[PDB]
Amino acid sequence: XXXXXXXXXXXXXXXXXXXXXXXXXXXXXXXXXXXXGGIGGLAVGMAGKDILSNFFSGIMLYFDRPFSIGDWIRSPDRNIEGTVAEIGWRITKITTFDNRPLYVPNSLFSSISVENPGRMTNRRITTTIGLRYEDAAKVGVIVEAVREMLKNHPAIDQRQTLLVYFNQFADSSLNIMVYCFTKTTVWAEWLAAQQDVYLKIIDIVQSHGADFAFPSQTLYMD
Amino acid sequence: XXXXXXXXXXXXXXXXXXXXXXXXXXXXXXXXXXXXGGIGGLAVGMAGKDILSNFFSGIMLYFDRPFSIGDWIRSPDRNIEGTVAEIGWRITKITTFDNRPLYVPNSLFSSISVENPGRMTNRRITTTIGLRYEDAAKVGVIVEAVREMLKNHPAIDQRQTLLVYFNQFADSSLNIMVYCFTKTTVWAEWLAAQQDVYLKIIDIVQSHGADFAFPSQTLYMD
Amino acid sequence: XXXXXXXXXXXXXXXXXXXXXXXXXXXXXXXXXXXXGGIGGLAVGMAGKDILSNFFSGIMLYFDRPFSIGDWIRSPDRNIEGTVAEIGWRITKITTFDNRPLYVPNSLFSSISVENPGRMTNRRITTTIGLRYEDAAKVGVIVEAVREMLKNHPAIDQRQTLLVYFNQFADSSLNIMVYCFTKTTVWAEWLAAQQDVYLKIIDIVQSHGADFAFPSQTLYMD
Amino acid sequence: XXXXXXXXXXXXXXXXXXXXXXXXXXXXXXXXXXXXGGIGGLAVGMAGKDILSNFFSGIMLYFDRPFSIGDWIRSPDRNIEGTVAEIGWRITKITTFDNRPLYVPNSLFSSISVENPGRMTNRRITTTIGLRYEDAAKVGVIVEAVREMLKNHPAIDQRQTLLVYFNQFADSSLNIMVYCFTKTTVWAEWLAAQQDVYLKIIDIVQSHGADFAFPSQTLYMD
Amino acid sequence: XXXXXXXXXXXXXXXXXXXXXXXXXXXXXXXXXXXXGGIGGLAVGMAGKDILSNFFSGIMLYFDRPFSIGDWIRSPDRNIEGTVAEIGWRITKITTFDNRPLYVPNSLFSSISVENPGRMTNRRITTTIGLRYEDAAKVGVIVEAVREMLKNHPAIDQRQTLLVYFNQFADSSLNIMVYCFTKTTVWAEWLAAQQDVYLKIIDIVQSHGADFAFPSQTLYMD
Amino acid sequence: XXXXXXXXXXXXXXXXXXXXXXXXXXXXXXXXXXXXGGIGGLAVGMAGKDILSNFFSGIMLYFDRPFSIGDWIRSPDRNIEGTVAEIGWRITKITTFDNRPLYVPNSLFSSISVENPGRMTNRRITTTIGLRYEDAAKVGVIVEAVREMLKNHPAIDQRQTLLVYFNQFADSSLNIMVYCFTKTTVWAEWLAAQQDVYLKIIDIVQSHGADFAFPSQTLYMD
Amino acid sequence: XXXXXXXXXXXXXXXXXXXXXXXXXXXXXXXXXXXXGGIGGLAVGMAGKDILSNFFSGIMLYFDRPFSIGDWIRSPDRNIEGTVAEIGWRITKITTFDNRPLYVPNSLFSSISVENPGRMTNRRITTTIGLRYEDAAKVGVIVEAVREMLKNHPAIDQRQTLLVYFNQFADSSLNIMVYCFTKTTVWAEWLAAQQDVYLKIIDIVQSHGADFAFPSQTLYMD
Repeated sequence: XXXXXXXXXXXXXXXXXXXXXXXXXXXXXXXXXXXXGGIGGLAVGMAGKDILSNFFSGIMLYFDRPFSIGDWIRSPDRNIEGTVAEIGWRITKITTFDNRPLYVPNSLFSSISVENPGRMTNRRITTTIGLRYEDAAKVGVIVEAVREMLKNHPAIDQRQTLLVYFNQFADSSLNIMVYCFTKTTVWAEWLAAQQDVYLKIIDIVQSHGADFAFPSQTLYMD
Repeated sequence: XXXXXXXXXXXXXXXXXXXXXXXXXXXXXXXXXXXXGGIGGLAVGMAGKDILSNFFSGIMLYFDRPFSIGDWIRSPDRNIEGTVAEIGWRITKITTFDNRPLYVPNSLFSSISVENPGRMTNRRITTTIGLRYEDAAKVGVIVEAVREMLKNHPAIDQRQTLLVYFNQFADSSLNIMVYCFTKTTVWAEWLAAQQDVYLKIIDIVQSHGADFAFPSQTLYMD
Repeated sequence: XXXXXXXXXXXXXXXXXXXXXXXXXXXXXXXXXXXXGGIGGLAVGMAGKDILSNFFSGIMLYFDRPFSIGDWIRSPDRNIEGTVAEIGWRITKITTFDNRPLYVPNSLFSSISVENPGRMTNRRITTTIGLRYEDAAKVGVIVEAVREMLKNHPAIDQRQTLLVYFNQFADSSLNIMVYCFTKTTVWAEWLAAQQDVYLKIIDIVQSHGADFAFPSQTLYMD
Repeated sequence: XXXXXXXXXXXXXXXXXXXXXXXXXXXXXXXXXXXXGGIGGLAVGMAGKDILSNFFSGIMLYFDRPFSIGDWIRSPDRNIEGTVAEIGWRITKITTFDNRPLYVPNSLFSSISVENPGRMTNRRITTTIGLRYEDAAKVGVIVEAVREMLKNHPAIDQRQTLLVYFNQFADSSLNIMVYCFTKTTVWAEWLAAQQDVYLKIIDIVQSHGADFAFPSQTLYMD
Repeated sequence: XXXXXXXXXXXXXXXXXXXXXXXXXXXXXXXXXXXXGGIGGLAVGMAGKDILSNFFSGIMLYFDRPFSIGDWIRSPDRNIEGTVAEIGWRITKITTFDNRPLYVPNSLFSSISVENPGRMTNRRITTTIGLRYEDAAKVGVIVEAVREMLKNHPAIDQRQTLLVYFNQFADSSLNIMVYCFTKTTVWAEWLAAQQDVYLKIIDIVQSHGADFAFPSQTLYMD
Repeated sequence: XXXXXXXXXXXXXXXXXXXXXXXXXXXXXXXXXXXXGGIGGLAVGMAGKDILSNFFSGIMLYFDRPFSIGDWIRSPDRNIEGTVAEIGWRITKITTFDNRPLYVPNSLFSSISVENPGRMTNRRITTTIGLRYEDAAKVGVIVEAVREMLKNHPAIDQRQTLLVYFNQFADSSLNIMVYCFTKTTVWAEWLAAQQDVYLKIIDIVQSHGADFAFPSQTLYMD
Repeated sequence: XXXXXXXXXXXXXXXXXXXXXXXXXXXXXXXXXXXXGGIGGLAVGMAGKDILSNFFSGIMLYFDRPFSIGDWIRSPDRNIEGTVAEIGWRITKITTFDNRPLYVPNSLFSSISVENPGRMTNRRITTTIGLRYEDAAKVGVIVEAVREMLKNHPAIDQRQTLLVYFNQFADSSLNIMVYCFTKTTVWAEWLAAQQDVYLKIIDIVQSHGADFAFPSQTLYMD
């Protein structure tokens, strides 16, 4: 319906301008004589930029070796996190940790940070010990005992950092940090370490007679 | 009204400049003699870029096979999630899970991650068991019993990961994870598994005599 | 005032450079002799890009048929949601559900997902049943009764999905999902179905003697 | 101080390269002989793009008529909301509802959704009735009475939608919607309608003996 | 160290390709004979775009008069809010309301909304009266008394809007709006008006015997 | 491995097309005869744009003087906040208030707002006095006493604004503002003023017998 | 399947237009005779921009020295934070503090702020002392004692700032700041200082007999 409107308006204006009035002079204006092939050729290479970008980065990642097949990857700027299964010239395929596929233009990789935890040395452990303002006295001996517990712990890479320190206050909690690594990289082993650690911690706290700290409040009634 | 203003100002300036004063010299400045067809031709191919991009990516997805018809898709960077019903040269049509249609320029796909859970191997299960700080003693035996329960569970792909581990503390809760897959991909079967699982879990907890953990607080009165 | 500054500085520098000193040589530098028409012509087609984009997409949506007049539309990437009332070559007009007008450049549509619920097959129903941790025992029989209730329900498209399953825990609630469609698309009919459904649900729960679940907490006093 | 550094380094390198050593050959490299006028002319039309865009869209909105003077406008993608007071070729002026002025490049409008509630037909009313889980029994009769109240209400456009339906559960509340329009567009009249409506509603609820619902919780003590 | 690597690899490949093997043919490839001045000249005008944009918009704001010196400005899209102290060709200087300076490229202004409250007519007043669900009966007489109080108030521009209406429910509160302007623009006068207003309001409420509404909740114990 | 695939596919197609079939005609297509130096030269000046932008803005900030060495700077659009230590042609170096270094492309500055609190006149003070709804009566005398306290305060620039006014209600609090400047700019002096001020305020409140306001709530039990 | 559609439609239209009708005239339109090599050559240098950008910035960071190997880095605009292990011409490699690798295009660095805490002078300490409104009297003597404690503290760089001042009120807390540096940069030493500090603080508070402040509320019952 609307192209009828466009064509009818153009046909109306032209036929009226050339029947009511009629052109004494002659204009040489050809809608189709314009040889300017050049325009579409020009337009070819511009139009296809994502694909062109993909082949370049595919080549480079075929030479540059950020990651390899079967390596756990993550990105900190995009939700791109799994294991490589394949490369392509333009895009790769990842199995997510949902055992699901992920198809990805590689041109993305050119301007984005990239991480390979499957290349890493070790895994990390951190926690925060919510302790009560009541328990302020015993903090140093708790921490020190705690540091010793980790230092006598086998699964740790003692040559990596080991930090046990009351770093900050908080709302109704006195938060001691933890920062320890494992000389393993096996997820399950790391978690077993984490578990036994937390348990030994709790043993230590409750052995010192102090207690952890929920959120807390102070009320005035009426 | 305003084109009257523009045209009147131009006509005023010109007619005044050419009647009050009048040009002794002669300037050859033609508003219409400029042959530069070239400009509009140039402008053609630039103006139509989204459409041009759509045809290219349509061709490529006709060759490249990220997804196929009738496959559940999702994206992690856009709310694009349903089942394909059709392809076009430029855009496709998805039925959402609202049984609603979705029309989409394919040029988008060129620079965006893509997922095909309908191609996947399996489905996933995870949970977090909110346990009370009181219940710290029984955690290992609970977990181990729990691990055994899953390992004796039929619907699981035991060859896929099976992680039951106290991964973190929290506000008033001791959170044990769960990470288990199903050798099925049928949504309803997966959910039935999930249901029976949760029930067996609860049985296990309350059989151990411990209890789950709501949010909790500690109050000081006046 | 400030053009006085610009012109005065230029006039000062020039008149001083040509009166204190005066140019022995002769430079042929003409501020106006530059024939380069080419620049403004070039600038014409570039300057007007939004309008140019609008006409193209207007043509395509006149050929491509994402939506039609009088169809409820929504977008998931922009707050664009109403019923079409009109097309234009460049922009359309929507009545929002406020019975208000909305004027829109069509060039937008080229690079944006689009939805036509007024083309859909059916409408959807979902809910989440907040149940108490106390009520863990009766969950399966509740669900099953509930599934039967829907299956014996007339207004449902039983050939579409029907999922009743305890999908997740939560803070102080055991959340059973619901996922059911209606073979209607009439908003009001859909809502009447929804209403009667919720009522039958509540009847079922309270007939089983269990109860729903508010948010809950656990307090320790002093 | 720093241009002394730049010029001194260049002068040092050159004078040393041409006094310690001295050029046997002769290079014809002129810092100023480059006739390439072309560069600045090129740069003219590119540099001024926002202004160029403003004039185009000013013309089009002088032809295209999204809005008119004295019309309440809003945008859903930008905080642009008031009444037009003026047009310009490039920008317009809005009085906000703070009785404050707003000056705006019109080029913005080319690629942005636009709304004219001052062109609308009617105004809207919606609410959500927080009812208690206790009150589940009386919901249908409440709703139906409520629907009748609106239907017997004069200021309503009964030919527009009238939806009164229990659409969703919530945290400690059973939320019934409302969706009704007014055949007026006068803000104050609309509000008077809204007020009397809410009052009649409350009368209806408390006449049925049920009650509304605050947020609520369930506590376990120690 | 690394340029040694680059240069050494290039020198190694070349010297090996021209000593182990040696070129029978002769290639005329000159790293420096390329006359293409054109490239750097081209690059000049492109490189300096922000500065070029600043001069243009500086000229226009020297002609276009969005704001003037000493005028309070704000933007709704950027945290740009103070009083002008100066103009420049490219950038201006604002004193913030911290009595601090702010230096700003003017090119920004070309594509951004702009506001001049220092040009305004009047200032605004709004509030929301949190009333209890208990107090539903007295709402109309309260509002009406309240409307009268404002109407008999001197500092108001009664010819501007005056809206006192129960616009919405809320969590544990019945929220009546306020919308009134002052025929002044002096900040301090406006605030004195606001203060005395709020006081008269409170007098009115507590004179009617009703009361305001905090957040509230409803508890079920165990 | 994959370049073997690319090269092998090309070699396979070509050798098969030229051995199974063989070209009767002769095509003059040279992969290397293309003289188009022009492409890489073109590409030079485009590729290096960030660096080019940095030198320009470095020159301008060497002429334009937004900031100087040793001046506290901040930006409202980026977390760029410290003291200048150095300029470069392309980038500068800031010491943050962590006594840490910050290296920055200057091209950024071209299109970003900029602030120099180290150039300012004075520092600012503001607060909000949470008062209880009970205390509504005494507000004016409190404020007035408070205004007098500041007016008799030495360290204030009384010629700058001094606003003490009940500006808004809130959840369980009646919030009076404060807006006062110091004729100093020394951080520590400003803070000492702030401290003594707050103390005098508290003295004033508790001398009037009223009290501040925490968050508050209203409970209904069962 | 779909290329069959495209090719079949084109073949159908052409063969029908040239068999049903047949071209009396002769058009010289060659799909392959277009010599315009120029297009792909043009497209080469444009397509590869990320890589080109990487080499430039690699060179510059090889000359410009923001950071060096083994230096802790962070960015305030991206989650880019670890220790350098390597440089490349285009990208570098960071070990995160997870002992994980990070591969990064250097072109990013050109337009982004950068920080080198491993180059810093010192580390920082800050805290906020939540004190009760009850404790308003003792604030100055507490602060002053506290200032003295730090001033007599060895590990501090007393020549750097030392600020102890009641800077703000808050919800149920009177918040005194802390701002002190350490003449060390060793993480663990800094934390040991922090720990002993916090302890001395607590000693000071509880020695003054006042107490810290949790969140607090004020309740009205029914």
